[PDB]
Amino acid sequence: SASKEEIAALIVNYFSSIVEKKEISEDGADSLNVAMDCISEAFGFEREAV
Amino acid sequence: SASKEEIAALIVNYFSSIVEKKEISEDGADSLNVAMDCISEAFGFEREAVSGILGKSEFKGQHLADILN
Amino acid sequence: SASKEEIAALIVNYFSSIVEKKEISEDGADSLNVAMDCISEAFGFEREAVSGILGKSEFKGQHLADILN
Amino acid sequence: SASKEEIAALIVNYFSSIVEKKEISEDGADSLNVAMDCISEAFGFEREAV
Amino acid sequence: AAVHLTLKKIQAPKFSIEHDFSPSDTILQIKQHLISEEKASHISEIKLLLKGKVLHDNLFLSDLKVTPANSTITVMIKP
Amino acid sequence: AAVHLTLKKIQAPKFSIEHDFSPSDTILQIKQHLISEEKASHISEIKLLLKGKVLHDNLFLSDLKVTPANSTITVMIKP
Repeated sequence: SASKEEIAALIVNYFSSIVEKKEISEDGADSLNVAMDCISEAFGFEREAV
Repeated sequence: SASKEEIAALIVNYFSSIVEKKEISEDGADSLNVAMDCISEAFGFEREAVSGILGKSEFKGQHLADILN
Repeated sequence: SASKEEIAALIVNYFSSIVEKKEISEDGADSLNVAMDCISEAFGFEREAVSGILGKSEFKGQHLADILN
Repeated sequence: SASKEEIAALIVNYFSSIVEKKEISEDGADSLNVAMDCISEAFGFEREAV
Repeated sequence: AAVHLTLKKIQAPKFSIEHDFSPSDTILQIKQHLISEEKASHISEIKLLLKGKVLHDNLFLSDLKVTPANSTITVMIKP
Repeated sequence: AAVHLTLKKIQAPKFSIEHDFSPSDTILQIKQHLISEEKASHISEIKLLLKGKVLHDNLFLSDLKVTPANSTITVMIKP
């Protein structure tokens, strides 16, 4: 059973792969980078840590 | 079989469950609200469109077929 | 990671989408209504409990983790 | 891209395995057998065909 | 005190019929009624359900706790 | 005609401040305001968003089509 931090880290990992493969626009990537920081904050870990 | 748009909508739907049910501090709900807007913007749907997207019989049926293999 | 109860609830949810949206003849909706009651009975939940079951943050999050692997 | 009949047949197959492995009671199995016939009818095929 | 039941068959060709039974009647009697109405030839051909529960022959109608006049028994018939 | 903007930072330690800008000001000017308010040391440290859109420095405030007094810009600061 996945902890809330583990779920948040998988989500951050999924978005990182979308950005890294350029599957959405650069503006989209900008927005997802902000999302990832807000998700890390909401669930109480650092994004680097994922 | 989920598209990246469908996956993004599932992620928005999950965070929305947490915020709506108040399962997080108010500051954390503020963070997820920014995150939900960013995801919606990134994937090209309106945040309010998510329920409709996940609510289609077609999506439910295909996702069920994925699960049942 | 879905339990057979969760899977049954997804199946009931799918048929409910079809019936609610009138995506089937009236006689076919009657057949799915019987089918939904039988599934609910078999798996031990009330048909009206399905939305709540699938609506938990916990279920949404675990299912999302399954999808994201 | 699964047709409605294909989805219905996968559902029938899933229930058949639950019954066959006795994962719910005999009364539960009775109910699932009726379900499977109603599902087959709703989606316009015969249960044997599944 | 009589129970006015509706007996509804959804499998094509559908029917919907009504009959008064006693609370002390059994499920077997309802199947016997269906045969009296020429909906089937043997009780083994008939399944009855209340909502999603398949009803066994030995059950008493009072065990179902149906309403006096608003309840429907689902009928499945396999010749 | 002035735009009364709210600038809200949600990253702990949060803040929420207000300032009137011109529709002909750019996004760069709002970041420059944040530095004037000692919320950051260089414009490169600041991201601004309207709802989920990250705002580029060259954009004009009138391009955002915000309300005259009810809109909020989200502020992200990475020192």
